[PDB]
Amino acid sequence: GVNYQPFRVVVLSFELLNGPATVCGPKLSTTLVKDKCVNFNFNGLTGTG
Amino acid sequence: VAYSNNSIAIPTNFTISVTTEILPVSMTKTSVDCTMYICGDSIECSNLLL
Ligand SMILES: *[C@@H]1O[C@H](CO)[C@@H](O[C@@H]2O[C@H](CO)[C@@H](O)[C@H](O)[C@H]2NC(C)=O)[C@H](O)[C@H]1NC(C)=O
Repeated sequence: GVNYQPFRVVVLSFELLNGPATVCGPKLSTTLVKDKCVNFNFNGLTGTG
Repeated sequence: VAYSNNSIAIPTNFTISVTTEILPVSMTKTSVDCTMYICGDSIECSNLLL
């Protein structure tokens, strides 16, 4: 029966913003803009500054 | 004090004294931007604050 059928389980444990990240989602990088008010996405951190 | 029914003390000299009294008149006037303090310039925030 399905209840007794084998199930493969993978558990992913991770921290996101804190610490340097070598693993990232598939977003293309854009040229850095400075001295202007811009929305920024540094390593998954989003803010306007 | 030495007190007597027939005794009085009268000053034969005087002293001029200057003293300083300090009273606060005003306090700093302050204004607060409610959205800037709570939302921190976040576009997503302030929709809830409406
Ligand atoms: C009242 O007090 C003043 C001083 O507080 C006396 O004036 C002094 O007189 C002496 C001489 O006796 C001087 O050496 C001092 O220099 C004086 N002081 C000042 C500030 O001028 C004054 O003589 C006193 N009056 C009485 C009635 O005794």
